[PDB]
Amino acid sequence: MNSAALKSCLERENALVVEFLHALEAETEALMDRRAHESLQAAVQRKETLADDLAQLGAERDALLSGAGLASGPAGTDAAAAAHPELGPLWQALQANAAQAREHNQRNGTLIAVNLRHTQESLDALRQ
Amino acid sequence: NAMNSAALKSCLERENALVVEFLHALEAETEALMDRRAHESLQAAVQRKETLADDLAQLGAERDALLSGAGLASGPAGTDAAAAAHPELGPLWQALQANAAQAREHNQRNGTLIAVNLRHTQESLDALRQA
Repeated sequence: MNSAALKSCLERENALVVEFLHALEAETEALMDRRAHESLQAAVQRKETLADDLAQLGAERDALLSGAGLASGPAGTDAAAAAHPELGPLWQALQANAAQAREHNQRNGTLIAVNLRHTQESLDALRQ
Repeated sequence: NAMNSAALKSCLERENALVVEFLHALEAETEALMDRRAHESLQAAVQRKETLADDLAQLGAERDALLSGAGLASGPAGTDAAAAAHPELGPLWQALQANAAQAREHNQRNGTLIAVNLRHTQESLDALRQA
């Protein structure tokens, strides 16, 4: 219980503050970490570009269908596949892939909300 | 008019390849939405701060126990007196106060960033509630 004791105490207190500063640096890093956000943005942007490209190809298919005197959309394409059954497998795969895409897409649209709510609750628990 | 079977095959191939690229983009979207690396890092930082803050506050009792025994005031006042009387503690005490002030400011900044991220999260939720 002297001046060396007081020096020991200060040293250790300072050691904890410095460690706390490094913990703070880590907290700031996590708060500023936008990797997940950029990944999401990049995937959403791909999705938009591809969605536009598919609508264009959808119009192309309908133009060919209409050109041949057939109905547009799935019904017309069903009739094209009956008349040209060599196209059946491709039409069936497109349909199956589109249904999986729609399901997966609707699931991600919900999952965005889940993600936002996970984040909101984790952050709101730090509030006090 | 007659169906151009070749033209239709071509169109259906390109569509199906785009849908497939779209399934890949969807997988990337799910992966991004499931990425909690920042969340986990935050939690660990916060738990670390808590233990350190707790140890620090308790270690204040040792300082006050020493100041009280030497008949000095507690807290910063007594420690100023002690650093004056034992100058070899000056740099250490100055550093500790400066480091601590720095920590308080940084802690406040991080509290603000939490508020910023929470604002952005609510706005993002408000956006889905619309669309």
